[PDB]
Amino acid sequence: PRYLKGWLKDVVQLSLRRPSFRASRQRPIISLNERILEFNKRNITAIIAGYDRKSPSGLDVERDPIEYSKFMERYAVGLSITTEEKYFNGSYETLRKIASSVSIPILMADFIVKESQIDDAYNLGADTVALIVKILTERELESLLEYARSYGMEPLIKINDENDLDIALRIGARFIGIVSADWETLEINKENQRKLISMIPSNVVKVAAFGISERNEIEELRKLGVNAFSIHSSLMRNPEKIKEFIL
Repeated sequence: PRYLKGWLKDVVQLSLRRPSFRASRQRPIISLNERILEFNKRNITAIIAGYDRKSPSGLDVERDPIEYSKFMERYAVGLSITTEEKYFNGSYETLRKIASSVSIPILMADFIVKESQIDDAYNLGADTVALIVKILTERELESLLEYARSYGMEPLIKINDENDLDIALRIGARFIGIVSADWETLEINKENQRKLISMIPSNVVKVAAFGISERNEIEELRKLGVNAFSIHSSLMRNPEKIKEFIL
């Protein structure tokens, strides 16, 4: 990975050490990005509903992940399941249980820095993963992008500034997440958002991520060309808001 400091470095060191999970996938790949395109064509608001047991910024929601997913399965274009253990209280076994329980696309939300974690996602039933430009060298990015593609996954490339975007297009990303967060503190930061989204090629499926809590935010972003919306925290705290977000 790249030179890093603080909590982000720590989670990356953790992820480098993550042992591989023994499992055989009993479910086909259900393309998240293609299902986003079908929602777009059918005029249905595409929400990617996230499950986080905890977050490093102090989210702590006990909430059964199976019932949460089956509920979200009715309204969501896809699920985003965080499997990172230390800061998010996630697990591989939670993802496996949910993957057996739902027939919509699942993105494994973790800090991917090695091929083994892509084997894991695949073997556990995930349909895709995200790759973070801030933590990966462009050579690691290129390598992991091809590795995921060889499994039939189109990964979401997560960017949060103009340099990240330049790298994502260089590697030929077709599935981009615009993260409106400061990586150091995980405070919402929507300064770059509207200008980053305006730079993205129209043939790339764009996902807005982080700090989305209102339908107005979603509506404004749909007019700016955003294809889908990743929402974690607001939905963990109030699962019924999914019925508002798709209005």
